[PDB]
Parts: sequence; C-alpha cells; structure tokens
Amino acid sequence: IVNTSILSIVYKKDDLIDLSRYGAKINIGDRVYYDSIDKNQIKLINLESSTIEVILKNAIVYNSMYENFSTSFWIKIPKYFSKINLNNEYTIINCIENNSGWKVSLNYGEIIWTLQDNKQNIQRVVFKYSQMVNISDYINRWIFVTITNNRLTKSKIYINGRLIDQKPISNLGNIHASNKIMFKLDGCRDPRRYIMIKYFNLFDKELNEKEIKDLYDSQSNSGILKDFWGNYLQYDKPYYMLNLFDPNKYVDVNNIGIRGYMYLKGPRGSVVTTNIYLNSTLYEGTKFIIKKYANEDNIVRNNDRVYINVVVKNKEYRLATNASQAGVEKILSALEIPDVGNLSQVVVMKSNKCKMNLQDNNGNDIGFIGFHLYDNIAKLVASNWYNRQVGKASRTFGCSWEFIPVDDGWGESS
Amino acid sequence: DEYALLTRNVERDKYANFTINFTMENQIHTGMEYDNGRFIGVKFKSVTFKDSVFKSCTFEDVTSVNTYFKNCTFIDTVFDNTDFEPYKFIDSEFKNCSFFHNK
Repeated sequence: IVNTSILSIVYKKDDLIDLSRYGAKINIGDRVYYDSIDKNQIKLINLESSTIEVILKNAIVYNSMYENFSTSFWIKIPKYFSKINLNNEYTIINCIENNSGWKVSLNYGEIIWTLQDNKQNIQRVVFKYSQMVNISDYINRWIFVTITNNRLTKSKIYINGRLIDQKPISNLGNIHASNKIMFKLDGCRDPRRYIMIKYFNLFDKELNEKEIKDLYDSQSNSGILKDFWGNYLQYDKPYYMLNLFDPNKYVDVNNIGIRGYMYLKGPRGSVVTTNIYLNSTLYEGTKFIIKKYANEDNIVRNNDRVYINVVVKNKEYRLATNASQAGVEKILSALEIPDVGNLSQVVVMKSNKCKMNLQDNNGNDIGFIGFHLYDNIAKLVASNWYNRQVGKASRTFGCSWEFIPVDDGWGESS
Repeated sequence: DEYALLTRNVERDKYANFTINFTMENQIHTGMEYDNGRFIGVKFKSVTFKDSVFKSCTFEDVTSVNTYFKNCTFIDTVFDNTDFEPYKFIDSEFKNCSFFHNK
C-alpha cells in the first residue's frame, strides 16, 4: 500500500528523495544527520540549520473540506530529562500556512496531531506515554506512528498499528495546508533536544486498520535482528541483557570457568529526575558482545551463526557449555577464550520469540538460551525443551531476550 | 512595590575531585557543593546536609544513622549499595541520579 503514496521520503546515494510520482523537492539544512548503519534514520537537532523542507507540487497541495488523507513515519524520541521539557509543545512536522493546515508536534510524554481549518478551528488527537514506568515501550525507542483523517468522520492516531485516540473532525471547514512541509524542531526550549525519524509517507486516503498493520510489518525489516531501541543489532557492540520473562532482573556471573555459571539477578536499580521520570536502570549486569562466524556488514541477521562473548570485570570471556551434562538443561559458563576447546559455543540468532539457539560444532541443536531455577538461582541454560515447545507452538518461558546498548537518548550514567 | 525582598545570594563552598572513607560523625554541613565526590565505605553517624549540592558524585557502600539531607540537590549522582530511604531526603531534588543495591 506504499504505492498510494503522494510523498515517500527515503535515503539514497547521499541524499533524500521523494519516490512518489511527484518527485517533490527536498531542501536539506546544514546540520542534518543520518545513521551510518541505517541511512534512512535521520536525526534533527535543536538548531535552525537542522531542517528538511519538502516542496510539494501544486497538484497535491491539500485544499479541501472533504478529501481524506493519512501520514505515517517512524520516530525515536529521547527521554525527557528536565523540568524545562514540561508544558513546551514544539512542532516537528509543519504543514501550516496562514494558520490553516496540519502539523505533528511533541510535548512532554506526548505525540500530537493538529488540524486547523481556515476559520482557525482546530482538532487534536494525542498519544500520551508515561515516563513513570519501570520499562517503557516508547521512551527513546523507534515507534510507528500513523494518523488518518476522514473529513466526514474522525481523525485517528495509531502507535505500532494500534489505535490510541480518535476525535470527530466534521466540525472543520476548508483546510488549506502549506505547500511546504518543514521537518524541524520549532519552538523547543531544550537545546539538547533531538528527534530521529525514518520512512515518512503521505497518502490521499484514510488508511484502514489492515493497511496500517501491513505498513507496520513490512517497514519493520523483519529479517534483521533489532536491539532494544529498535536499531539494527550489531556485531562487536556491547549490550546489557534483558530477559523478557522478568525484566526486573539482569545477568550476572558468579565465577569464570567451567565451574561457574551465569544467572538472573534482581531487582534492578532506578534512574530518577524528580517529577520528570522514574525508570529501571538498564545498564546493569554483564554485557554480551556478539562476535562473527557467519552479510559482511556488521549487522546481525536471522539465522546468522555467532559466538557470544561475556564481559566480566571488563574482560571478555566466551559463552559456552558442555552438552554432556546430565539433564536437558545445559548450564552455561563464561570461559577464558583460549581454553574453550571443544565446548559448544556456536549460536544461531533468530528473529519469532526465542532468540539464541546454541549448537555444537557438528551443527546439532543444544537448545535455545533461557534459564532454569536451581534452588532459587535462575541459571542460564541451553535447553532443547524450548525448541520442542516452539514446534508444538507451546508456551515457553525465559528464552526471549533484548540487547540494550548504551544510548544518548536514554541518558543513564556510566 | 519599591520595597524589595532581601535574599542572600551567597556562593557555596566548593569541594571537588575527592574520595572520602572516614566515617565522619556529629556534623552539620550547609551551603556546600561537592563535585565529583566519592563517598566509599562511609558510616554517616548523626550528620545532616542543608542547602547543599552534589554533582556527579558517588555514594557506594554507605550507611547512615540519624543522617538527613535537607533542601539539597543531587545531579548526575550514583547511590550504589547504600541505605538511603526517601525519608532521609527532606525537600530535596534529584536530576539524572541512579540508585542500586539498596540493602
């Protein structure tokens, strides 16, 4: 359905381009940034040169009372750290001219869609998210926004395919939007503020729920493993580990060597700015580094074969086990890397719920990595029961992980 | 109008880039600023901080008894393995502070 697009912005050969049939002109400011690793990820900062201005052809400039339209984009919004971020709505995508049109704005814990007709009547729908939560689905993580407008019924906002808010807009006269869309932090009093955005689209219809989920799913890049923030999972990058069965725990190592084990330990600590945020600490426990064994670009893809290093006292060790342990659960150890010898250490990454499949060197499954409780110690294990359960589509517990790298949009000390 | 409020704007005594272990006792500290201060293995016995600022400090392996922070401000500060419950912080403010392993 990315075919209906009257405007589709993507990166290409050191440039932004509109792939639609109207080849809109795109003026890029002097302080606009892109992710060297996922070049479609664009960062805008709180300066007047961090601008992307799209000039629409007159054929598609919106000037109607009735025409339906939608837009969609991915956005990553850093946590709000200070009281200066309160009651300071700032525009980020502006298509308003002479006080009519549309815009996307942000505020503390909010995404806002605004429609304004040429009598200056207004309707807003808003997505609100809390910063007073242990682990947030939204803070500083890529989310999919979609807003649909049916001029005879309702304006609607979806987050990750899911309807959040809807408001009647039939009270609204003619809307004459600008012929420029300005991507820019506008009116934002926090100088360190930034946003990241990718795959902006406009459509001249009201997308239905099915088309919205289809966009959500295909733009997910389903064969590339993602870290916690939604970025591409990367080799040679340290990651704090989160186990989704119980995210209030982190990974620790009791001792190095084949006698030691890794395990899950809680509770997590806390990060706090009084009245602004209170979350769980994510930079806790022993970090994992993914190391190559198998498409040469440093991105981790579904079914790649990797080794996992574990970081203990800022020294790298190898995740490994001997499958000859009695029991299906094979406890995992952090080994000195030269001394690993013949022990099982090759891991098949997978993106859809169990993430790491340990194999021996003959290509045989030792099992997905999760945990087992021995005398109230949640030891990490490789276990083929997980693999058998995913076949039965049976319930698994503990084989689902998130990799959390350090990230400036989260802001926790080091 | 014409008659304005008389408020002292007095700069704080600044101490920075230090480590403290001594289990200091029976003290009052007012108008102090501690920047990049490390309090490692410290027993606060009957100590209180009034209108003081801590920036980029670490409290680690700390215990406290009859010890309070009144109208202090903590910024970029880590409390690791301490016994600091909220009631010990009266009219205080935290900005980007971390708590771990709170006993």
